[PDB]
Amino acid sequence: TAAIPDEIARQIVLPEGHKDNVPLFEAYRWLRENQPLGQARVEGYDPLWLITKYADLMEVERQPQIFAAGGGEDKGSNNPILANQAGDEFTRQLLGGNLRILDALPYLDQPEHSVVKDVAFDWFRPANLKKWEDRIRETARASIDRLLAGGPDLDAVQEFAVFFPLRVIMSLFGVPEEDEPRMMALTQDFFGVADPDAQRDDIEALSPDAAAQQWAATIADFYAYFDVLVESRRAEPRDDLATLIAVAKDENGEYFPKTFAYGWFVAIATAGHDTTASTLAGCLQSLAAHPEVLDRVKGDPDLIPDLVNESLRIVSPVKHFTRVALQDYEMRGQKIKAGDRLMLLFQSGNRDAEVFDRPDDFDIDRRPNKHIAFGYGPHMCIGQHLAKLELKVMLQELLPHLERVEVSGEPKLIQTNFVGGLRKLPVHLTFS
Ligand code: HEM
Ligand SMILES: Cc1ccccc1Cl
Repeated sequence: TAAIPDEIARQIVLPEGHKDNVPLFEAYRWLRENQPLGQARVEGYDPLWLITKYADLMEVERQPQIFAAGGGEDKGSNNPILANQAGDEFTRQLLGGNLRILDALPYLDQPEHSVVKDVAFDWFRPANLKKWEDRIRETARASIDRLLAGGPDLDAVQEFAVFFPLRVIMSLFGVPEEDEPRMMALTQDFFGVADPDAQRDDIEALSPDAAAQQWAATIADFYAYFDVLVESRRAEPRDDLATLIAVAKDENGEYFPKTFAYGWFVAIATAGHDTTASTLAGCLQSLAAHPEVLDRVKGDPDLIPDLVNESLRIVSPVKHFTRVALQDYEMRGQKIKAGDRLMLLFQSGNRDAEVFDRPDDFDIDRRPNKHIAFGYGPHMCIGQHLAKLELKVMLQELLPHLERVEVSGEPKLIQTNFVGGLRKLPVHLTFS
């Protein structure tokens, strides 16, 4: 019944707690082994049930009528992305009493979530993505040509891994190549709200609500950009994902409000590339630690999907979403009360020893690989099949050209409790 001990709680709740994976994952592990379902009571944050166990992540996510993302009928009464209390108070001042700062899927509950998700559900299905595979492969090959041309010493993140997923999504989305640097800069602002090296110049960086001010400022910039794109595609439809979303109409034949398109566009323009980049960079880091794995996958390219799945499990770049209990609920001998918030720790679920043998080992021979890196339930990642296709295609084209990866300098992670992973991975590559 006791609260989680303060230093374990802070390690997971505070963005600074995620600056180094070793103490973070040790805190995950301490909870899974000693307090698998406890409440973190960190100063400046609401109390949070920390959902650390794989089974409990599934139990919560499969019950959206009990555990809401946005607050149920009181729309925007829960922030699905953990802000501090001061930040949620900033947002309630900005919006007028609620936290629904985007109309994007994470903020929605059923049935609204189901209606909006159905706009793009079919586009994202694996069979409907096959038509993009050749364009993806041409983009991978061009990115690899530049890697070979630039020589063996580089930052595998900022000088390689970031560009391929961004070009893929912007090409499919319909954003011109000259706008990629702007989308990359706003993505860094968006996922860097609490990172000391990613602060915007137009917000008070040291204010208690700084991250929330940066989140809002970045969204306003994305809205200004996407307003032009929505109007453009409504006026002149094209065969791109921007058009599918911009022209979408509800069951009465009326356009969805423009903010619904902007929500899709923010998600596609940020998570649509950043997570794939993180997973690719994490894969390279693991191939440096496990050179026998690189040798094996060059020997059998049919192992590439297994390598992708184990990179997703280990990297798990999307760290959490929050839920709120709409009624009292008992789980794992604990009494969650109506109104209590939950933090879904996907990275911890992915290390649960009840599910994965030697969960901290990089083992591509987990078959099936039961990872929960894409979450679960009706909110399960819509982009999962595009991410797995892009990572497969890039590795099929890249690994033949790599004999060895060496990490030659200190890796750096984005300091976030939300969408993280590497921002820097200095390497020495040996080309074949
Ligand atoms: C390695 C790549 C990725 C990982 C690990 C990842 C992971 C996740 C996770 C854990 C969630 C939350 C699921 C939940 O609430 O249960 C999520 C949601 C989502 N992701 Fe992905 N993601 C990846 C790539 C992508 C891509 C490529 C796109 C789009 C092109 C995308 C779009 C979304 C959207 C729109 C949501 C919100 C879904 C909803 O709330 O219904 N993701 N992702
Ligand atoms: C903002 C965001 C982050 C991760 C996955 C999806 C979305 Cl929409």
